[PDB]
Amino acid sequence: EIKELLKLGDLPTSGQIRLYDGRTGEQFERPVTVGYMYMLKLNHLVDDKM
Amino acid sequence: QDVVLGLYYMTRDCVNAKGEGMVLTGPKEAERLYRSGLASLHARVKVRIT
Amino acid sequence: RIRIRLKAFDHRLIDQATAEIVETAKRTGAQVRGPIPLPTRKERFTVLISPHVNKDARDQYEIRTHLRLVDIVEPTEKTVDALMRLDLAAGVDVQISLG
Amino acid sequence: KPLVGTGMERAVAVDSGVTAVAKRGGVVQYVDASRIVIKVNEDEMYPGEAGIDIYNLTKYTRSNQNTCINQMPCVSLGEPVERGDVLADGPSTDLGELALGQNMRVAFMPWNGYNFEDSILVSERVVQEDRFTTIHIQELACVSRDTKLGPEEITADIPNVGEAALSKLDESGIVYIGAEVTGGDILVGKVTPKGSDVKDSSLRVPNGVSGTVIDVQVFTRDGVEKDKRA
Amino acid sequence: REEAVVWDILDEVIREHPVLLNRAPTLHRLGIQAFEPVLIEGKAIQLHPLV
Amino acid sequence: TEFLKPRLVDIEQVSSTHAKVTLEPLERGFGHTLGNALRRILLSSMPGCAVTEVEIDGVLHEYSTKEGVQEDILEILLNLKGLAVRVQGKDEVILTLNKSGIGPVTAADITHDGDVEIVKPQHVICHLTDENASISMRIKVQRGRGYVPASTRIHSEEDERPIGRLLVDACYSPVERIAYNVEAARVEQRTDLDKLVIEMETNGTIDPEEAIRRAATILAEQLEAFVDLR
Amino acid sequence: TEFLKPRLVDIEQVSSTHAKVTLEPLERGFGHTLGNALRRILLSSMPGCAVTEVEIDGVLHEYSTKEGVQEDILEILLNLKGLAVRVQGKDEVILTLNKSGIGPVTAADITHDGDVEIVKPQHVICHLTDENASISMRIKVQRGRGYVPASTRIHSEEDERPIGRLLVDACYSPVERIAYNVEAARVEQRTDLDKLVIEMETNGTIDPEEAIRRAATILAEQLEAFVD
Repeated sequence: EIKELLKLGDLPTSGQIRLYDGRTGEQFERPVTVGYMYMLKLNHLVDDKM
Repeated sequence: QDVVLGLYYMTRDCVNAKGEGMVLTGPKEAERLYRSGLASLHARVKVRIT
Repeated sequence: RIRIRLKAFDHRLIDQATAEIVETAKRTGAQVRGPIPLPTRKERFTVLISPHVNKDARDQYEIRTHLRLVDIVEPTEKTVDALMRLDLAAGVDVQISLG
Repeated sequence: KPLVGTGMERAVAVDSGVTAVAKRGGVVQYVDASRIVIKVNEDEMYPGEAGIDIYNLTKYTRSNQNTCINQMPCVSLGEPVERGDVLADGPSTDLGELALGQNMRVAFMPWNGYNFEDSILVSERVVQEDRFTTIHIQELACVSRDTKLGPEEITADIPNVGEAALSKLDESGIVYIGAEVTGGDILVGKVTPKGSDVKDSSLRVPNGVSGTVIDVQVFTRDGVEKDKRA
Repeated sequence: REEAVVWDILDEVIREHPVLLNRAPTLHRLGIQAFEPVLIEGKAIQLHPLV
Repeated sequence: TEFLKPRLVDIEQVSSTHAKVTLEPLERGFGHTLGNALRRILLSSMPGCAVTEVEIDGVLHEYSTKEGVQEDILEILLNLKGLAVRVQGKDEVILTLNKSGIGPVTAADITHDGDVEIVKPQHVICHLTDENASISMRIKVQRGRGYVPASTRIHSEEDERPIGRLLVDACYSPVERIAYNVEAARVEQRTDLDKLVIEMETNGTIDPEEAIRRAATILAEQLEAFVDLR
Repeated sequence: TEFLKPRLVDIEQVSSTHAKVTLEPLERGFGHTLGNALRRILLSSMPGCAVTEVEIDGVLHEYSTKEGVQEDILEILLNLKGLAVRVQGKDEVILTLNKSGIGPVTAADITHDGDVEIVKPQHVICHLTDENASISMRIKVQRGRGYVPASTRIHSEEDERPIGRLLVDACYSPVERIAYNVEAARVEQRTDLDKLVIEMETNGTIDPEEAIRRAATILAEQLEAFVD
């Protein structure tokens, strides 16, 4: 169902897109995984520890 | 951890790539063939090393 | 044609104003006449500086009112209105007059 | 709004009382700057006590972990709501769901060593959009207890220290509210004479922190007033 | 006040002056090692990965 | 030396914001070099105007709330940070927004001057709900590049400004997304030439041929240090 | 809206064919722009001339063996590829070398015309075991740019050359290695800047700063069209 939903959107089925590099402008070999992860900011902030 | 993955992907081989079985006059033009886009990072090749 | 009479005490300020006005004109419309300097009014005043008496004791002040005649030959739709929203720097009395 | 959730976000965000779940259904009047005003449909409405429900939104205030608990209305003006429906989204909620963190485009790859053991390498588009810029609130107390040698005093006429005391305050003392205060500032001039024998106990801002004075509370010793603000 | 001239003073007191970095559960002697500082715009100690 | 030179041959506007541009003809291998260099420069270093200081009347700090509106004041500052302005003559202007009455406050309600152009007439800012409510904010639009934030602009500002002016972060760059493609050129006698199809996505305020010209001048004046001196 | 121009602070000349152009300070994320642009131009676009084809007697393809030599013809092909020659006037010069006697054959042993010269005469070609061995090769030198290898050369050619002609990789561009870093420099307030360190090693026939200046003016004349 993840693959079938990735086929409803026009995305590649493997979940992996070829990505270029912003520094060199040239392709990363062996396509990498891009997606959306729900990332959280925990309350261990660095200018309360320094 | 990252650096051994970078080495294990770098010094390896595959049975066909760009520049299979060509001959190279040194390691400097090995890196020049990798950067220009004429060979692959793992492509078996006779080099002349000192 | 829109005649524009800039009047101010500070000359630099007046100059600045004039330039701004020209800029405003020139982007919207076309053929701005130009910033023509008219004669400056040097309104002189003498006063006795003593509280009581000493008549040869005097200060002579003046107010230099500068004039800047800017004219606009073709009033378009866009140009004339641009001035309504475009207010100039303080201490510069402008006086636009079409025809 | 987590794109990949489990559907239990709704029950947690309702059942923990951080959102303003509607008590009686109906429409809305939406004054809301201060309170959501809900007109009640007649079936859920009592015969006497004609009655329209006025919900209090708790705006920017201190949590127990110095985070910011804040409620924002998620219904417009003149819009039907049902019993049990949510009206104001609390902290970490989005239309009644449960939004702890945020969803971002993530690549899995080594990138030049900057994510070596467990580190994480972040673009500038994350920090330009303020999409993690959290808001912390600090309560700071100042008291002028009568330890010994008379009582302490709340006056701007701060000593030794010059035209670097009387600044983010009024003529009668205490921080004047709002402002871009940082570290080493003065908030509440609170110093005694005989403690050429004056000192500086004036509660200041701690080292390293900035901020905006959002609120000043004062239920002080019956007298705090100058000639008249009280 | 942190004026504009004390940062050159700071780069002239750092230069050849090692510091002892120490991770909090030090078990053997390789858990206290001395480095030379390189100044960081930031608030986090940048630590070389092999170490 | 049998090299050639490229020109901007066809500049198609797919919309007012998203617009491609060709480059023709490029030499062999130069396509990815010029494309990546123009990408890095066109994403880092373009000049665009943005909102810097917002001045609302009858306000204390940005974390308060106001009479008659939907979005809170932090929401208003975020929706103003997204604004897209295009001034022509000056480099620092002050706009005015005044509006009363029930209904949303678009960006098309700002009482424009002559040399400022607001290119998004459907950008929403507020949702005025009370008919007796009013809002009169005075925005200040500077012009720069990169990203300069509120913390660094807390002491950097020299012109001693009065207190009460909310500071909004400055997102100056009007380029948001850029991609280049190296196709095969259709040259009637050469087969070893290529074209560069740069696909920009702007803020609507920047003109793409002007942006490409400025990025080219930036690259040439940076390389003059290599050309002249050694 | 004014940009930081740098000063070229150092040319640490290690050898006559080595350099390290320390360069500071640039805007944040500009060292990679300049370095990558110069690196790609210096790798695959810089003009120059070297040996492309060679016709040798006694051999019929690249895997035969002539007598009198310790090394084989792959080694003579590789040591020929390592030779750096410069042509001034023309662009297609054929050269011929003949060597007999006990001793190695070096680059100074070749027969040269008025337009060509050798930048390293003590660069070895081969060695000779027999005093009766008479080696002979017809060394053709074209002029192109960058790098083209013998694999795609033999894929691109179609005309039937005579038997005994040998293809070699054409190291047209005179640089051998360019690889940079980007370090971090400091102007007294902003620490976000970055300093370029370009390393370069070439063959003969050029001075590394001359190669850098050539690549820079190649890119500037390439971008000379649509500027202000």
